[PDB]
Amino acid sequence: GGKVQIINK
Amino acid sequence: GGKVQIINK
Amino acid sequence: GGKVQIINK
Amino acid sequence: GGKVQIINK
Amino acid sequence: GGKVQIINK
Amino acid sequence: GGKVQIINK
Amino acid sequence: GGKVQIINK
Amino acid sequence: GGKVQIINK
Amino acid sequence: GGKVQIINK
Amino acid sequence: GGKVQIINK
Amino acid sequence: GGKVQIINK
Amino acid sequence: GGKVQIINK
Amino acid sequence: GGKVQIINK
Amino acid sequence: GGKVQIINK
Amino acid sequence: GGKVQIINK
Amino acid sequence: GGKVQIINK
Amino acid sequence: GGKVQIINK
Amino acid sequence: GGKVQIINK
Amino acid sequence: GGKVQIINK
Amino acid sequence: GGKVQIINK
Amino acid sequence: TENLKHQPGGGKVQIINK
Amino acid sequence: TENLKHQPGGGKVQIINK
Amino acid sequence: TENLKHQPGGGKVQIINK
Amino acid sequence: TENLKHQPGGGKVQIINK
Amino acid sequence: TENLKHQPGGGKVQIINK
Amino acid sequence: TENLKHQPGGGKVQIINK
Amino acid sequence: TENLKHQPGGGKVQIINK
Amino acid sequence: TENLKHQPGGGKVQIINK
Amino acid sequence: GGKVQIINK
Amino acid sequence: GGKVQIINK
Amino acid sequence: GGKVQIINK
Amino acid sequence: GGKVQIINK
Amino acid sequence: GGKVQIINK
Amino acid sequence: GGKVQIINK
Amino acid sequence: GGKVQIINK
Amino acid sequence: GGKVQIINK
Amino acid sequence: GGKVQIINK
Amino acid sequence: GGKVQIINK
Amino acid sequence: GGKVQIINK
Amino acid sequence: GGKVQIINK
Amino acid sequence: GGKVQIINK
Amino acid sequence: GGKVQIINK
Amino acid sequence: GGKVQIINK
Amino acid sequence: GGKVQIINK
Amino acid sequence: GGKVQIINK
Amino acid sequence: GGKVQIINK
Amino acid sequence: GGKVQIINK
Amino acid sequence: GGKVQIINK
Repeated sequence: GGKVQIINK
Repeated sequence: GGKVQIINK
Repeated sequence: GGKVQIINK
Repeated sequence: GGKVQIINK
Repeated sequence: GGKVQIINK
Repeated sequence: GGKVQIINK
Repeated sequence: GGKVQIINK
Repeated sequence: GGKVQIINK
Repeated sequence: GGKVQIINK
Repeated sequence: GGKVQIINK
Repeated sequence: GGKVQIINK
Repeated sequence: GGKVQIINK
Repeated sequence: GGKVQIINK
Repeated sequence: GGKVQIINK
Repeated sequence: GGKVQIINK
Repeated sequence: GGKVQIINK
Repeated sequence: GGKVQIINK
Repeated sequence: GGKVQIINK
Repeated sequence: GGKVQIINK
Repeated sequence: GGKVQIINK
Repeated sequence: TENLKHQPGGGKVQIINK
Repeated sequence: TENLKHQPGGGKVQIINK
Repeated sequence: TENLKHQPGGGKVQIINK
Repeated sequence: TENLKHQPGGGKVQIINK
Repeated sequence: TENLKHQPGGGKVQIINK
Repeated sequence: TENLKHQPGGGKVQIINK
Repeated sequence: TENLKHQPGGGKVQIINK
Repeated sequence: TENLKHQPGGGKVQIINK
Repeated sequence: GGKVQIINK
Repeated sequence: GGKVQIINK
Repeated sequence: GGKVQIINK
Repeated sequence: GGKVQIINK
Repeated sequence: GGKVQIINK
Repeated sequence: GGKVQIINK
Repeated sequence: GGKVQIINK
Repeated sequence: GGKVQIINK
Repeated sequence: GGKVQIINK
Repeated sequence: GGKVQIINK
Repeated sequence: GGKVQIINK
Repeated sequence: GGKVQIINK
Repeated sequence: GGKVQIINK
Repeated sequence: GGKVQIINK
Repeated sequence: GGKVQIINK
Repeated sequence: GGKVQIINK
Repeated sequence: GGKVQIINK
Repeated sequence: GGKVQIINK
Repeated sequence: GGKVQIINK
Repeated sequence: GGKVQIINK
């Protein structure tokens, strides 16, 4: 069911 | 059911 | 049922 | 039923 | 005053 | 005031 | 005030 | 105020 | 100096 | 100096 | 100086 | 100087 | 002088 | 001089 | 002098 | 002087 | 059948 | 059958 | 059958 | 059957 | 017949953080 | 007949962070 | 016959971060 | 006959970050 | 800080004499 | 910091004498 | 920082004498 | 930082004498 | 059913 | 069913 | 069923 | 079923 | 100066 | 100065 | 100065 | 000065 | 037929 | 037929 | 027919 | 027919 | 005086 | 005086 | 005086 | 005095 | 006519 | 006529 | 007529 | 007429 992973810095 | 992981700094 | 984990600093 | 864990500092 | 609402289920 | 709403299910 | 809404399912 | 909406499923 | 990790919600 | 990890909700 | 990792939601 | 990793949502 | 944050999971 | 935070889980 | 953040998962 | 961020997963 | 997070030195 | 995250030195 | 993330030194 | 991410030194 | 010897003890560690 | 010897102990580590 | 010897212990590490 | 010897231990590492 | 740790054990040994 | 760690063990040995 | 780590073990050995 | 790590083991050896 | 003479010094 | 004489010094 | 004489010095 | 004489010095 | 017979198994 | 017979297995 | 018979297996 | 018989296997 | 070890000094 | 080891000094 | 090892000094 | 090793000093 | 030893078997 | 040793078997 | 040794078998 | 050794078998 | 003198000084 | 002198100084 | 002198200084 | 002198200084 989706795997959304976000890296922002 | 989704696994959303977020890293922001 | 989702596992959402968030790290922000 | 979800496991939401948050670390912010 | 903005209505800051967060829900962690 | 902006309505900041976040939902972590 | 903009309605910032994020949903992490 | 722009309606910033993001959905992570 | 000094690191400052504020997070204005 | 000195690190300051405020979090204004 | 000093690193500043603010995150305005 | 000093690195500044702001993220204005 | 020495400031270090170390997070793992 | 020495300031260090270490979190794991 | 020394500032270092180290994250792994 | 020394500032370093290291992320792996 | 569930989630598990371990840190073993 | 589930998710698992380990950090072994 | 699920997702898994490991960091082994 | 799922996703997996490993870092082995 | 069956010699079994085990050292599955978690690692040994010295830490220094300051 | 069966000699089994095991050292599956997690690693040993010295840390320094400051 | 059956000699089995094992060292599947996770690595050993020295760290320095400052 | 059966001699089995194993070193499938994860690598050893020294780190320096500063 | 003098953090010391020794393991000068006489070694582990499993013998069999049939 | 003097972080020391020795493993001068006499070695592990599994013998068989049939 | 003097981070030291020795493994001068006498070595692992598995013998068989049939 | 003096990060040292030695492995002057006597070596691993598996013998067989039939 | 064999015979073993072990002399060590 | 063999015979073993081991002399070590 | 053999015979072994091992002399080491 | 053989015979072994090992002399090392 | 001295006869020594050390055997370590 | 000294006779030595060290055997390490 | 000295007779030495070291064997390391 | 000295007779030495080192064998390392 | 007997591992016979007999000495005749 | 007997590993015979007999000495006649 | 016997590994015969007999000495006649 | 016997690995015969006999000495006659 | 000196030393001496015999494994005569 | 001196030393001496015999494995005469 | 000196040393001497014999594997005469 | 000197040293000497014989593997006479 | 057996004259066996064994002297181990 | 056996004259066996064995001297192991 | 056996004259065997074995001297191992 | 056996005259065997074996001297191993």
